[PDB]
Amino acid sequence: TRIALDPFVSDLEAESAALRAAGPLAAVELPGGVPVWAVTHHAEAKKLLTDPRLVKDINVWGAWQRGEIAPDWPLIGLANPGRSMLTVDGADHRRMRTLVAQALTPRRVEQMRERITKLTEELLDRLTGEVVDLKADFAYPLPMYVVADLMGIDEARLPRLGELFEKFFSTQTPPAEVIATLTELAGIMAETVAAKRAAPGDDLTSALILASEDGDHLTDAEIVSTLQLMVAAGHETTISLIVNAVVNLSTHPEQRALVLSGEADWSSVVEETLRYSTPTSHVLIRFATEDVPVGDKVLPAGDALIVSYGALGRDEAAHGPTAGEFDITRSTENRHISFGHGPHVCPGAALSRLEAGVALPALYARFPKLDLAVPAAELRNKPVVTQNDLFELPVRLG
Ligand code: HEM
Repeated sequence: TRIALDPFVSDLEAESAALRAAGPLAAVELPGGVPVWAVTHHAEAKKLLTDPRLVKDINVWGAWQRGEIAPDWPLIGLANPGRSMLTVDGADHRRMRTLVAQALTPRRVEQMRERITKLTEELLDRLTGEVVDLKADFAYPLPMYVVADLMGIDEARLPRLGELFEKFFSTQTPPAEVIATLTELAGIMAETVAAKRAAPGDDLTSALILASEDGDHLTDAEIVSTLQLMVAAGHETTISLIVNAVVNLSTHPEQRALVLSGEADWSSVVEETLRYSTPTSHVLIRFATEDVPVGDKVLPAGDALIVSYGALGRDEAAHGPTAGEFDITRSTENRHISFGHGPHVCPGAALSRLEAGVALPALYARFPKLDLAVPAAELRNKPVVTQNDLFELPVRLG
């Protein structure tokens, strides 16, 4: 029995519970009428994520081979981006990933702690009034500035990039605007790369350009695709991580009391938010080169697989009978896999942990009484099916 993912994300908790119930391999419908499989249990996700029969090569997708995927499908930017580390495996994946991954180790991202701290304090300084949209005024700008600095993007481009990524991630973007959004994104990223080719810097775009002389030899198009990937994957997720941590503390007063009183550390808030309420509900997209058994089902060769990180985060087989609860003090035998698992594991994990690990204590140090300004049930997800993304975060600064 297929689960059609709600394009309007009207009850994400209920949909996640249905996906777990239908697992480990659930039949699902992506917005736009595209049928795929979703892995929704922790153990089977880890196996599929390291299974060499589950590849990123879209030429393996039967629906792609048959020409049944429209180029103006709103999800096309997520399902079929340009060639980058995201869309390859094997030796090509190593070549396309190594520079970025090594630039983002925990040791390397510490270099940015000062910039992240200064950005955080500057944003907190500008909060005005008793009630604010903390997403628009804080959680959204911080990771956009951070990834823009990382990648050498001109800060003057960030307002437009924000407008474009809103369309990129929405299920409701009309066909002409799907296409126009991807073309304009390509232009902004190409302009950034062209600028760094002329004057190479410490930013990661410059580093990729230099390595394409000096070893890795990514093509011009692959560098632009990698830049777009880094901005897409690095701002949207980190914003939701900060938003969801504030929501979770505001809906669990004992957990808020623990961390604000020093009985638990902020890292535990971040890690439990990642497990309980990941920024990334689903990851597109993998394809079976051969029939693959999953539980009592067979994933047929040529079919597609998404990984339902949101659903599997609350898998009771992984975390026990309290897996559906937000508990920053929990003991579990299984660490969460909200950054993925295997070769494609998020290279930005340390940077996101640093951003959230700086932003959250700074926020509550400035505003110890900070609370949602509305009952949490009134918060509304944007029509973004792969990301847990809220329209706004009304907050009383207290
Ligand atoms: C903030 C929380 C974040 C979460 C929850 C997250 C989640 C993930 C996950 C689950 C994957 C692997 C998907 C899969 O293979 O199934 C991934 C890949 C990736 N992420 Fe993150 N991410 C976050 C932040 C970031 C940041 C800050 C950056 C960049 C600075 C980034 C860049 C990437 C890239 C480039 C990939 C592709 C890696 C590959 O396929 O080799 N992410 N992310």
